[PDB]
Amino acid sequence: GVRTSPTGEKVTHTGQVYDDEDYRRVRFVGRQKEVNENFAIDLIAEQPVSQVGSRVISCDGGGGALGHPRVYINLDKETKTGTCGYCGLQFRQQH
Amino acid sequence: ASATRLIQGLRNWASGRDLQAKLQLRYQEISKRTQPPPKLPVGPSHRLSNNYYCARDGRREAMPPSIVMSSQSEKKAVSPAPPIKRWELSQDEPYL
Amino acid sequence: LLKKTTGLVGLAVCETPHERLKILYTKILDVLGHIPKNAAYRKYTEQITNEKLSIVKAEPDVKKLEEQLQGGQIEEVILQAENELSLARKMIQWKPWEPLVEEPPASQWKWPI
Amino acid sequence: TRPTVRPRNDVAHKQLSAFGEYVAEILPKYVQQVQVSCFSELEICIHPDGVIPVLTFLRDHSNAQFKSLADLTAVDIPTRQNRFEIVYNLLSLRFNSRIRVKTYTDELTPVESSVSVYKAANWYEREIWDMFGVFFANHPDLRRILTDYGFEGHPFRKDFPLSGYVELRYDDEVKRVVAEPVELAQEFRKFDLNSPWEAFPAYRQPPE
Amino acid sequence: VKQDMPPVGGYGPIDYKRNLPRRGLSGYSMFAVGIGALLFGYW
Amino acid sequence: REKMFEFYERVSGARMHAAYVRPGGVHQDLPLGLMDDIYEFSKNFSLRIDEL
Amino acid sequence: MELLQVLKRGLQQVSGHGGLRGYLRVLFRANDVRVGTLVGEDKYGNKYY
Amino acid sequence: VYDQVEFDVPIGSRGDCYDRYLCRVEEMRQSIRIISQCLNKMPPGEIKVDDA
Amino acid sequence: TYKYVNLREPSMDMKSVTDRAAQTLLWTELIRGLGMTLSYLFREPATINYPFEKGPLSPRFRGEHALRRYPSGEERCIACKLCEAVCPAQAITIEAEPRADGSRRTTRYDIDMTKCIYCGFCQEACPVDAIVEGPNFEFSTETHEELLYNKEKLLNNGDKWEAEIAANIQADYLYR
Amino acid sequence: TSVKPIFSRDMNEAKRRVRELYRAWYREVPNTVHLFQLDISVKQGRDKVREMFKKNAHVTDPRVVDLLVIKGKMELEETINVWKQRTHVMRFFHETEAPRPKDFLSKFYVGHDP
Ligand code: SF4
Ligand code: SF4
Ligand SMILES: [Zn+2]
Repeated sequence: GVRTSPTGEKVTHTGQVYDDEDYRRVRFVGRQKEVNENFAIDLIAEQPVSQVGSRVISCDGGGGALGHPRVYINLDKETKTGTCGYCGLQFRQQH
Repeated sequence: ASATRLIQGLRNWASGRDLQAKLQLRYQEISKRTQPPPKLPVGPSHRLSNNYYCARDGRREAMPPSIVMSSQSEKKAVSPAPPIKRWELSQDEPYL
Repeated sequence: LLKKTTGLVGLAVCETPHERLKILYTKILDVLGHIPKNAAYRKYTEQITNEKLSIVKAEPDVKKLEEQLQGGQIEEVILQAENELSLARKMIQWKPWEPLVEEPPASQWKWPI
Repeated sequence: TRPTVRPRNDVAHKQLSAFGEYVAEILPKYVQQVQVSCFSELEICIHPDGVIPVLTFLRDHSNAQFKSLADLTAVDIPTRQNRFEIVYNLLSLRFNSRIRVKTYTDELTPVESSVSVYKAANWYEREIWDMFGVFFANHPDLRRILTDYGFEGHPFRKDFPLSGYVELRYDDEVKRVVAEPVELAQEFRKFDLNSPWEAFPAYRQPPE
Repeated sequence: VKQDMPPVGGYGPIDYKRNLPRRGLSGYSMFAVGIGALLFGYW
Repeated sequence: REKMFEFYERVSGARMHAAYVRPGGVHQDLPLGLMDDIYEFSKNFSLRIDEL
Repeated sequence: MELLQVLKRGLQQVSGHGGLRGYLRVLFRANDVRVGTLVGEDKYGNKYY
Repeated sequence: VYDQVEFDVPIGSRGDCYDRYLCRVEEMRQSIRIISQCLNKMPPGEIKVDDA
Repeated sequence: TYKYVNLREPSMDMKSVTDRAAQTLLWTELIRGLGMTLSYLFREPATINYPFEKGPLSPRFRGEHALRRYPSGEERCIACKLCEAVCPAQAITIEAEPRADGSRRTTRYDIDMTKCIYCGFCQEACPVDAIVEGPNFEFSTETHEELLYNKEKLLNNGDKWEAEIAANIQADYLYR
Repeated sequence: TSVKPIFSRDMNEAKRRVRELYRAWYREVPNTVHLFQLDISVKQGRDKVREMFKKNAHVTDPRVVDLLVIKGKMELEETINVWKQRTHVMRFFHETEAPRPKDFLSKFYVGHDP
C-alpha cells in the first residue's frame, strides 16, 4: 500500500519521505525515487490465519532448511493469534 | 575439434605434437552443469553419546609457554634438532 | 675422485679438504683456548670441534667424511668451520659468559598483558 | 582428544627446551628468558645491548647455523615502559629449525642494526622505523619505506588512529594533490566484541 | 553419503614430464641441403 | 588460467579472492563433478607446459 | 575433398538464417553467423540457441 | 598432507634467471604430479573441524 | 626427491658440434618457434562472443546483493545485524524498529557496493537467508552514489532476481 | 634516569646538530623553489623552515631533539633528491585548508569543538 505525499513524493514502507522545505529532494529532480511497491506489512496481513489442532505449533517458514530457525508458538490465548517472530505467519488453535 | 583433417595434419605437423589428443578447448567430456543433490557426511563429533566437549576441547588444552630459563657437568652440546637428512636424487627423473 | 662442482653457486670445490679441515679445527681450538675455562662457549665448542677433528683424522675418504660429519658437502663444512672461527674471535671481544648486564623490567615479558 | 585437537609434539618440545638451555648458558650476559610454547616454538628473550652478539652466535655457531633471517617484526605494547618488542625470526636450514629472538625498546632508545649479521634486515628494521619509530643505530640507509613522503607519525603504533590525520584529494584551484584533515562520510564503527566470561583458565592472571 | 569422490579405480595416469620430441634433420644433412641449394643456384 | 579461475569460482563463488581456506578446514565442500573437471584440466596441461 | 563440405556448411549457414537478409542481419548485429537449435524465446524477443 | 604426496624439487645450478625459469617450469610439472595424486587420494568426510 | 634442471654437459663429438653449429647458422630452434606459432594460427580460438555469449558461472557465484522474501511476500530480514557484524569491510549499515504490527524489521539497510569486498560472509552469516549475493555482475554505473544501495534497491534486486536466486540456493543449500 | 644516547651526549652537541640542520635547509630552499617550480618566494620557504624549527624550540631532552634532527635530515634527503614531488613540498603550506576560527566567539559560532 504505497501512498503519495503532498509534494508528489512516494512514501516508502518504512515511512520515509522528504519534507517540502527539505533541499535533499533536489537529488530526485530530473531522476526518480526508487521505492519498492511490495510492502511486506501488507503481504503478510493477506495470509490466512492457520487453524491447527495442537496447543503448541512449530514454524520454520516452510522449505525446511531454506526458511528460518524452527520456533514453537503457544496458542493458549484465544484473544490473540500466535504469530511467528521470524516470518509473521500466524496460527490459531482451532478449538 | 571441428577442423578439417588437412588443417588438423598441418597443425599437428607445425606443432610437432598430436594436438587432437589433448585439446585445450572443452566439449561434452566435462561435468554436467546440473548435478544430483549431495548427502554430505558428518564429522566424528556427531555422536549422541560419549561426546562430552571437555574431552575434545582443543583451545582449552593450549598451555602457556613453558619457561625454560628465566632471570626470575660435562654435558653434551645440543642442536635444535638432529641435522637434516641429505636429500636423495630423484629416481623418477634426475636429469643426469 | 675430484667432485666436479659443489652444486652451490659461489662455493668452490676444495681440492684438499682434510688438511684444510685440520688447519681450521686446530685454529678454532687455538683461538678457543683464549676463552676462560668456566665459559660454556669454550666447553661446548671444544667438545664439538674435537669431535669433528677426531672424525676428520679417522676417515681418509671425502664421501664417507661427508656422510659422517653430517653437514652436507665438505666445502660447506669448511665454510662452517670458518664461520665458527670468526664467531669465536668475536666472542673473545664480546665476553658473553659474564653475568646479565641488566634485569628486564618487572612485566617486560608478561603476555597476555 | 584424537580427531579435532592438534597432536602435541613432545620430541621437538624437549629438543627445543634443551637447545634453549644451551643458548641461555652460552650467552648469559644477554639472555633474560627462554620459553617454549605448546606448539613447540622457541623464544629467546634477550637484552637490547646484545642483539648483535646473540644473532651472530645463532648465525655462525656450529650447533645453531640460523643462516636465514625469515622475518623481523616490532610489536607495540603501550602498557610496557619499553613499549616496542622487536622480534627476530630465524631459520636454520642445517638443523631444519626456527628460533625467535625477542628484545625491547621504547620510543627513544636506539637498537643496534643487524645488517652486519643479516643483510635481509636492511629493509625490515627500516620498515620498523617507518611503522613504529624505533630508530636503528648504524643502519646504512635508514629512511621511510612504506608511508608517503611527507607522512608524519608512525602508523603501526596503537596510539595512532586507524584512519590517519590527513586525507588526500585533487584540488583544482591549486592544480595539485593536497592534504586536508581527515573527515569520513561514515565513521569507522568500533565494535565491542569481547565476552565478559573468561575463555581460557590456563592463561588466568593472578589478581591484585 | 554422496560426496565429490574420485572413481573406484582412480583416475587415469596424467602426463607431467617434458616432451620436446626432437624433430628435424641432422646438422650434416642440413648443411648438405644448404650446399646443394647453393650449387643448384650457382649452376 | 581462466579454467583454473573457473575452478575457484565453482569451489567458492569468486574467481580470485575465494576466502575459501579457513581456520578449521575450508568453508564449503567440493561441488559434485568438480574433481572430474580438475582431472580433465590436468590431463591436458602438460602439453601446454610443453609448448610454452 | 573436405573443403567442399566447408563451403557447403557456409552456404547452409547463409540458408539457415533465412536467406541473405537474415544472414547479414545476424552478421552485423552479432558478429557471428553460426546456426544453432532454438532453445527458446522470452517475452521480450531474446532468442536462445 | 605434503608428507603424503610424492614430488620432486627442481634444483638450479647457476643461480641465474634461466635456472629460476626452469625451476618454475619444473615446479609446474611437479604441481601437476601432486594434483594427480590428490585427485587419486581424496578421502571422504567433513570439510570443517567438528569443534563448533 | 630433487632433480637438477640445467645440469647437462653437451656432447663434444663432431656430430653434436655440427648439430649445434647448424642450429646456430641455420636457425633450427627459431623455425621450431615459428612452427609452434603457426600451429596456433590454425586452431579455433577461445574467444566467446560477449555479450551474446556469456562466461560460465556456478550457482555459488558472488555478484550483486539482494534481500529475499518468504513465499508469502514478507521479507526474510529480521534486523539481527549479524551480516553487519561479520562484514569485513563494514559495508552494511542497519537501523531497525518495531513496525506497526510489532514485527522486528529494518528501517535502514544500506550496503555500500564500493566498500563491499564481495566475499559473501553476510549471506552465510544470515540465519534466515535474507541477504544474499546474487548472480548479477553486470551492474556498472556512471555515478559513484548509484552503487550506494539502500533497502529499497536491495529489496528491488530481490524482487528482480528472485526467480534465479531461489534456484541457485536450491542447487547449493545442501553444501551449506 | 641514566639512558643510552642516540647521537648527543648532552644538549650542546644536540644544538650543534640542530644548527647544522638549519644551515643545510637554509642552503637548500632556493634549489627547492627552483627545481620543484614552486610558486612561493624563497623568503616564504625560509620562513616556513624557520617556523618548522621554532615549533620544536621547547624540547629539553637530548634524545628527542636527536630524533628531530634525524627526521629533519630524512625530510631534507627526500627534498634534495627528487623523491618528494611538488605536492609533498607544498603540504607544509596549508593552502586549501580554510583558516580555522582562533578566538572563542567564532569557535562558539561554528560548532562544538574548543
Ligand atoms: S559480501 Fe562481504 S564485504 Fe560485501 S556486504 Fe557481504 S559481508 Fe560485507
Ligand atoms: S540480512 Fe540476515 S543477517 Fe542481516 S540483519 Fe537481516 S536477518 Fe540479520
Ligand atoms: Zn515462521
